[PDB]
Amino acid sequence: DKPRGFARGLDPERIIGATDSSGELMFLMKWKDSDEADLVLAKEANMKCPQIVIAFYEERLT
Amino acid sequence: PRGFARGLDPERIIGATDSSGELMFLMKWKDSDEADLVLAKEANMKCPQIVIAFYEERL
Repeated sequence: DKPRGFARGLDPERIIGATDSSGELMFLMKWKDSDEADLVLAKEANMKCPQIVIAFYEERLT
Repeated sequence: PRGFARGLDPERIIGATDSSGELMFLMKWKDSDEADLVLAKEANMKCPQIVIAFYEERL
């Protein structure tokens, strides 16, 4: 089932978790108007939806 | 002029605290050795990549 991540063309809604178990930081991105949440590279989310990334960190780290 | 009103580009957030009542960043500007406290809310909007790099370096 393709596409995944930002390729779905959905608006990002909220990051609901983060993992670096692969060696690269990834976020679990919940998509607006969807029940789908996909891992996306943090580098990609940082650039495309920085306020969503910042919101996640404020929730988790503050 | 201190803070963003200095008109200097941010280099990096040195540290963070909420001892003021709100989340604040201690901000290093490029072109200065003098760090300023800025509200996280301001930095989030004016330099989101600098804010993100701080959080990434932490977690």
